[PDB]
Amino acid sequence: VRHVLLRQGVLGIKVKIMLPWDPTGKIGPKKPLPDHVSIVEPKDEILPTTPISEQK
Amino acid sequence: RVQPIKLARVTKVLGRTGSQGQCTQVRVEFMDDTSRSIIRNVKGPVREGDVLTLLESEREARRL
Amino acid sequence: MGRVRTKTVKKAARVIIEKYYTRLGNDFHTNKRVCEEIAIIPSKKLRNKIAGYVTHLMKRIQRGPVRGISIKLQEEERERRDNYVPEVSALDQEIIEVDPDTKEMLKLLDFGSLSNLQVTQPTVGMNFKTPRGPV
Amino acid sequence: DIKLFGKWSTDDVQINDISLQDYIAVKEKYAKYLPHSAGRYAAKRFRKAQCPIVERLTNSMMMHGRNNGKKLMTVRIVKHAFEIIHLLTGENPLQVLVNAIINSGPREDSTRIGRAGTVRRQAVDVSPLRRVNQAIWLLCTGAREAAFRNIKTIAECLADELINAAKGSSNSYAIKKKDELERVAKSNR
RNA sequence: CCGAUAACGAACGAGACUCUGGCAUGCUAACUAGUUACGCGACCCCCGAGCGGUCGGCGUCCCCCAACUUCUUAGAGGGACAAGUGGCGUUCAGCCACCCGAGAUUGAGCAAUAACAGGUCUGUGAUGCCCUUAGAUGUCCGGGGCUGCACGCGCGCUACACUGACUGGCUCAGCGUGUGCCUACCCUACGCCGGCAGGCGCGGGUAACCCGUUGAACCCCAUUCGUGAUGGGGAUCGGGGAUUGCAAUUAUUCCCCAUGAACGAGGAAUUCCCAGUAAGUGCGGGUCAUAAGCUUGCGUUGAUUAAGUCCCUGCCCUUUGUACACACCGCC
Ligand SMILES: [Mg+2]
Repeated sequence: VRHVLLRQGVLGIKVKIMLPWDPTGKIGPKKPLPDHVSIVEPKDEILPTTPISEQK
Repeated sequence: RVQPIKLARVTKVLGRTGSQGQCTQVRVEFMDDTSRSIIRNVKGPVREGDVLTLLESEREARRL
Repeated sequence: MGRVRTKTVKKAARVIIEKYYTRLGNDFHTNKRVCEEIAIIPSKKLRNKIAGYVTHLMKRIQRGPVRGISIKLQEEERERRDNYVPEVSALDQEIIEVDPDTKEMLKLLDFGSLSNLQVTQPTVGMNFKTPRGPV
Repeated sequence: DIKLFGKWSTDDVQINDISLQDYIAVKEKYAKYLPHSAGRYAAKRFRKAQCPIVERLTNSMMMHGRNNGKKLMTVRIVKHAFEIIHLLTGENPLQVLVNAIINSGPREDSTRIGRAGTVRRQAVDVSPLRRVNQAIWLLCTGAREAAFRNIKTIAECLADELINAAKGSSNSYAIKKKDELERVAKSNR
C-alpha cells in the first residue's frame, strides 16, 4: 500500500500479487495451495504373458 | 359420570405443530383396545414408545 | 449433518480411482496409505477424507458400474456389446404375420406372393384412440 | 447394596404408574452412592431421562443467582431433607420423592399463540419427560418460596414440600400450581 | 454436492487453510521439570512389628557420585474418515441410530463482488483547500476547568438476606507480568518496628532458576446471630494516621473509630445465552508516579431448559404485483 501526493490530495494504491508456486522457492512459496491435489501418472505394468522365472 | 383417566402408548411421531414448534403431534395407541389408535398433539420432548395419560379421550386429530 | 464432500475431494477420488484401480482396496487405512505416494496431498485431513470417499466409491463400483472410468468394466461392456450375436438371427422368422393392406403394398411393389408370409385376419371395430378428456 | 447417602436402599422403591417408570431413575442400574456425577447428561436429547432423579433434584434445587455452583451445599440440603422426611414419615425418602414427582406432574397443560380463550387456544397433554421436569421444578420452587423469608430452613421447607406432595393436600405449591394448570387446560378444552 | 440441462469451460467466496482443546505409559530429550529407588537424617509406634508411617528435610550433573520420563515441558510423528454395522434415500448425493473409540459438531483467526456522502483531518513528519502566524489558533509557564447540579437516559457495581452475615479452622488454580534508548517509574522473599495502612535492613530475580509448590476467592467444617430495615446494606458524613507527587483543597489512593440512608425482589418495557455453556467466584494484563466499579484474558464451582418453529423481529432463494428507483423512512 502506497500513497501518492497529488496536487488534489492523496491517492491510495494497493497492489496484490499472487506468487506462482515453485519448489525452488526463490520466486514464490515452496508449499502448494492447500486444496491443490496433484496425482502422479501411472505406468503400464501390464504383464500379459505367461509366468516366467529369470535367474539373476 | 366423569370419564376415568386412561393410558396410551405413543406409536408414531407425525411432526411438530403450533407454529412455534412447542407441540409435537403423535399417533397413539390405547391400552384397553390395542386396535384403537388416535392422533393427539402433545407438548414436551416425546419419543415413540413412551406412554402417557389421556385425561379426556378424544380431543382433535388433524394431519399436518 | 454437514458431512457433504466437496469437488476438491470428489474429483481427486475419482481421478485416483481411475488411475490406480488395481492398487486401491476397500480398506480405508490401506487406501490412505497408498494416497501419500500416488498423490501429493497438502493436508492429512484432506488425504484421509479423499481415502474415505475412495472406499465409498469402490464399494459402489464393485456393486455396480459407477460413472468413473474403469478398464475392467469397459472391457466387460465391450464384450457384452460387440458380441453375443445369436447363432440364429432375430429377423429370419419362418413366417411373417402380414396385414392384407401390407400384402397389397407388396403386390404393387411386385414382392407379393412370398412363401414366408401368412396373411392375418384384419381386426374389426376400429376401436383405437384413447377416450377424449378425463373420465 | 448401593445405599444412597449410606442408607435408604433403592430396591424397595416402586413407581406406582407406568407413565413415568421410563423416566424415573431410582432403580438399581441408576442407584448411586451420592447425588453428584459430572455425567454430561445435557449433551444429547433424552439423556436426562437416565439421569437419577435425586441428581435432577440436586441440579434443580440450586437456583436464583446466589446458588449457581453450590452443588455441595445443595447435596447437603437434599441429605438433610431426606433425614427429616424419614424421621417425619418412617418410609423411604426415595419413595416419598417418587410419589411427590408422580403427584406433582401435571397431566395436561394449554399452549397456543392466537386469540386466547382463557390462557391458550388449545389444551394439550404433556409428555412424561415434561411431567418429571415440571414436577421437579415445582417442588424446588415451592421449597424456595417456603424458605425465603422465615426462620424455617431450606431443608425443612424442601422436606415438608415433598411430604405434602407425596400425599396430596393442597398445602404444597407444587400441587397447587398443578391443579391451577389442570383447571386452565380443562377450561381451554 | 448428486443430478438434470443451450450451455461448455473456469474464477472468487464457502470449504480446504492456520492457531487452539481433547488421546497418546509409542519416539527424542531434560540439575532452570520431575518420578521411582537407595543412603543420611527428624518424629510416632515401640507391646513388636521396621521392606511400618510422615517429611516441599538433606543427597545421589558436586561428575562418576542411581536409573527412568508416568506426572511437567516441546518437537517430530500418529489418530477421525460418516471408517464399520442397521435403517431410510432415485438406493446417488447424503441423513438417523449404534459399536469401538480421547474425540463421531472444540473454540477462534482469515474471510468474495458491490457499496455507505457510516467514523476518524484530536494517531502520524498521511494529506488537498481554507484560516492563523509575533498582542499567535505556534510554543512555554502559573491558576482554574474538563468532576461543576431542579432533571432524563445508557453500560455497570453493591444489595435487599438464614441456600445468609460474622468469627475461627481446614483446603484447592491457570493465564500472565516483573529493573526501562529517550524514561526518572520493576516483581518481591526473609528479619525487625507498628493495631492497620505502612516504615526500616538484608537479599533473589533480565527469569520452567527469584517472588512461587503463585497456600486466590467461592466452596468445606465448627461458633454466634434469629425474620426485625436485625450482626442484612454501607450510601452520606466527622475526626485521626500513612503512602505517591513539585503540588492531594473541588476530599488521588489506603488504614482506624463513629452514622446505618434508600433498598423487604422491582410497572409498562427489555438484554444475553444451548455444555464445562449461563451464572456464582476470585486472579493476571492494559490504563498506572498514585490507583479499577472499565476492558481484555485466566482459572474454580457448575446447572434449568431445548435438539423445534416461522408466531414476533429479521435473513437467503424462486414465483408474482408495482404508478417505487434518494428505491415503502418510496410515491401520492
Ligand atoms: Mg457486624
